[PDB]
Amino acid sequence: GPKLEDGKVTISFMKELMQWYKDQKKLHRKCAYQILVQVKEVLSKLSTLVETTLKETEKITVCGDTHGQFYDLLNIFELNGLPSETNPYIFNGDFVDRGSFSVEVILTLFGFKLLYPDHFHLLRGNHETDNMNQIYGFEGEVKAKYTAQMYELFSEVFEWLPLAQCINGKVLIMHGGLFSEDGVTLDDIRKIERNRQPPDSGPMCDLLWSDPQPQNGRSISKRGVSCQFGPDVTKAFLEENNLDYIIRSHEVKAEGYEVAHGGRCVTVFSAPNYCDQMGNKASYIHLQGSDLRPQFHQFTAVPHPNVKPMAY
Ligand SMILES: O=C(O)c1nn[nH]c1-c1ccccc1
Ligand SMILES: [Mn+2]
Ligand SMILES: [Mn+2]
Repeated sequence: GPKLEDGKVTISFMKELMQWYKDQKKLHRKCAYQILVQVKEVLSKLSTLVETTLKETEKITVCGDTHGQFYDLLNIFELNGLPSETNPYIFNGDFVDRGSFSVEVILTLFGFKLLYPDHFHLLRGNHETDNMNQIYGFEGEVKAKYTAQMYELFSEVFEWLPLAQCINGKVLIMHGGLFSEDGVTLDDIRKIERNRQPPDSGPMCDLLWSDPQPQNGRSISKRGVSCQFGPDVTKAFLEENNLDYIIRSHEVKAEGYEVAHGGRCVTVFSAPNYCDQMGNKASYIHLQGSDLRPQFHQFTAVPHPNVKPMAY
């Protein structure tokens, strides 16, 4: 079984872990525990807004929702290469729920965050919250594989996940989207005290829950919290904060991505054939320091073991 080397994640352990998980085996509770406490410490020290500089020769890969589709997560790393200092990643929330290999996804992602803390980035989604985990399978999965106490620890680690990432002061990445009120700025995002369950309304809620709409202005959300926001909302926010565009995730898309609001609101979704039912393609994005324009890479689902969606 995979073991830490002097209580630390190594590239060797991560390879063993991914193979262990491919073969439907469980990471020992002590190792899971250690990954969680160590990554909690890493994440707790980060700003709510992660601000990353991408030099002219450097690239980054942005992935959207993964939703416990562990075998598709491995496929991303086979198509795009494993994470490293020279192949950095952002995973933009919704790692868990729906898919029945959520534990394997999230421990794999936290492992890589510990191995490459400055080059492997995790942003919180609305599915990294208690109400979602309780309904949509992650709580059950953690209780089935480990204990109720292990779940409380996951919840507490999720609370320290940052809420957005800004690349070169120009691309802003969040899970959900923009805001239900006008005049919200990067300063406000930086100052969100994020170690909690999201409020019923406010900036923290919007970052996890909001959705673009084609028509101008805002609308009440079909989801019951946050809002739908139009092209004029995006345009104004970006002009006021000196940004080029936003990358969001949150929603399933048939092509794995959507380019909305005149090129200014991009969706990226990385869970192909969502819940073994939707038949959508997935995508990941490349960005370069010399060119911040998104390059999309589409991909289709790979086989996984016979465990149905939402089993837990
Ligand atoms: O479940 C999903 O696909 C999802 N991804 N982001 N938000 C949701 C969601 C949350 C609550 C109810 C329905 C969908
Ligand atoms: Mn979501
Ligand atoms: Mn989602």
